[PDB]
Amino acid sequence: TILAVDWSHEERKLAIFDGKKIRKKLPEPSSDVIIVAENIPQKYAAPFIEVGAKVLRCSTNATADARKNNDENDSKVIWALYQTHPELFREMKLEPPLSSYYAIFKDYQEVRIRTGNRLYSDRTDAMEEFFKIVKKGEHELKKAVDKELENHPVYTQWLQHIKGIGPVVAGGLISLIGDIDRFDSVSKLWAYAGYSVDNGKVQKRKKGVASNWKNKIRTHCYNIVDSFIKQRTSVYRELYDAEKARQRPKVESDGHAHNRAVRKVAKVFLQHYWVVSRELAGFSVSKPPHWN
Amino acid sequence: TILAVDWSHEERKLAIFDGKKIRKKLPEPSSDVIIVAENIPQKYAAPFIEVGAKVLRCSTNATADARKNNDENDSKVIWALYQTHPELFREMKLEPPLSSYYAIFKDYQEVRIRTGNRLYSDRTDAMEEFFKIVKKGEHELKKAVDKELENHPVYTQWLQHIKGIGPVVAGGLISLIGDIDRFDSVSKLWAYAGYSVDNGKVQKRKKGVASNWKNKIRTHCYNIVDSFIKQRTSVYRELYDAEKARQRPKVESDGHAHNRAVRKVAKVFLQHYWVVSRELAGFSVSKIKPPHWN
RNA sequence: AGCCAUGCAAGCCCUGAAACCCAUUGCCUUAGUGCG
DNA sequence: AAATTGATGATTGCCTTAGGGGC
DNA sequence: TTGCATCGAAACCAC
DNA sequence: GTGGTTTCGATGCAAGCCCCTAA
DNA sequence: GGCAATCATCAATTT
Ligand SMILES: [Mg+2]
Ligand SMILES: [Mg+2]
Ligand SMILES: [Mg+2]
Ligand SMILES: [Mg+2]
Repeated sequence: TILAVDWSHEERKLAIFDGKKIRKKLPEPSSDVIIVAENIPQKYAAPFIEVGAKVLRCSTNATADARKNNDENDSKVIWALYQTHPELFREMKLEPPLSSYYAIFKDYQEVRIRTGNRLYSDRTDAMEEFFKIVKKGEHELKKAVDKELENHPVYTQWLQHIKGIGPVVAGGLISLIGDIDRFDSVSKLWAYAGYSVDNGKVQKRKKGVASNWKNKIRTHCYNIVDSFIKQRTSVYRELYDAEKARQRPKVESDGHAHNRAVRKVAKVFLQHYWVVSRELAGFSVSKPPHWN
Repeated sequence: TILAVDWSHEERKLAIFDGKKIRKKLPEPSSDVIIVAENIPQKYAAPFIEVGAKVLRCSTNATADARKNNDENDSKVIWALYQTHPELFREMKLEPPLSSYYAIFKDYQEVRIRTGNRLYSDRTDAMEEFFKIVKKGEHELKKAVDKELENHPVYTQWLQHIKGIGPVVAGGLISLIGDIDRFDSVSKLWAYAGYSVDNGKVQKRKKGVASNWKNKIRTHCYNIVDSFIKQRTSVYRELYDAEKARQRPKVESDGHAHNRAVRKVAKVFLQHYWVVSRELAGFSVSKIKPPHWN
């Protein structure tokens, strides 16, 4: 039994299509059902995953990009795209609780940075006590991430031992990438992260064009590489020096060779994160420093 | 003694042109010195304001738009702009403490909205405890704004009596506009606020074109009129209904007539705010009479 | 008096061969001046 | 006299793109 | 796909 | 038995652009 | 016109 859902929070908007008729509300969960949606939240879908009722999702751009060629008709388009382009739809899986702690950590940190910048701009005690409370929340949730990482083998067995990696690098890298059966090649992970290349051209933001990578992992990798640089970490600092020397003959100012070296190291680190996680979880393979 | 300063926070970047040579640092404050700058912070200008040293500032776009016709040379360009078009330069004045409380209030409110929206998207004990702390801060600063408004004649003598006006509406309107002596006509305030009309076209944001109005006062005015609409406030609700009815024959949907009526009411309210603030401060009058003002 | 269409923010999503090809962001403050 | 919290040294440059659309 | 922008009045609460 | 704090009702609509640049 | 992105090391502080 396939059902296509045009999701919403407001029950007036919701619609479901069985391929023949339209329904206004969802059933009780059962593993006879496969659900397909254009990005339904885990808030609504977790009851189904919790009983083995599969949920498949596709990008919020998939229908808009089919339309280059009422709302309730869009449930029919979602159903039609599941029939015509079943390669797009990917299985939603229930998250680990680390991803929640890391989310709340970054939700506190942006409030902390936001508050620090105002303390730079002019000084008042109200924001200084707030800054202290927000710093405590950020600290306690870093300690929560630190605690939860004990349940994450790729940290305790590997990322813990790399000099210049600690709880926040690993908390972000884990939760932003997630289950490593989602990426059947290293290049799928680079493409998802924003490190792929077409004809020698990088992925850049461009107004009026939807992006197709999770840019937060490329922003995160920037800080992982920044740490490798400042700590002079093992294999990875050597690779930075080697590339930064190799590339400066080819580019017009030092900062371009720097950005190219950073990109090179971030890509090779993601290759190693892939390799180690695939070997840990028992997925197919196709050097990291500490891993043997 | 005129000095043109290309201001900065880091003293390595600071540059001043005295009309003959480039200097790296400012002199001791004296009313003999007139400073001209492109948006210098109050942090750096306040020592001069307290000693009567006039500080004149111009829009950060004035030089960029003049160039349409070393890096330290910009200190000279400011000097050149002050010499050729001194009308672009306006006297900076030390802000009232109300503006600080309102700024901190809006900083807390935006953190509250941000946190409540996260609570809507996901529920966690961490953010609920935080949401309660942030709400407390917003509440205490609302009381701080409310308390500071006692020192503002335009509040206690006029805006306080209008149904639908309280401490946040009035605090925002006062601090966003600042001194009303900056606008010699109601049309100047409409232009600065974003309500002016050119050959029948309104001011709209536009990629690649620097705006020339303080859009935050137009966003605030939207809430002032929204308050009048929900409360059915006297003169202003009548004006809203009358204009929305007069305009609906000329537009294709109810929402467009609504936006035109809202704009009309906002402009009339700003005209009354201008008039009352001018009379309270003792400035010249010009030109519906305000409701509670006599 | 006519002419006349305020924004801010949150959540989530994204899928090039392991050479070579190869330029991450998120914020903060402040400014802005129609006609008779 | 150990666990927790604080401080601050580690390096690295200085374009444009201002910047994703969508649910 | 969402929630927010404010005040005025009725009710609840503590001391 | 008052001063202060909480909850909630009022009213209006479903474009169009997301759409400021500068110090 | 500004800041932040985090980890490692040495030390100070409370308990
Ligand atoms: Mg939909
Ligand atoms: Mg978040
Ligand atoms: Mg400058
Ligand atoms: Mg602010």
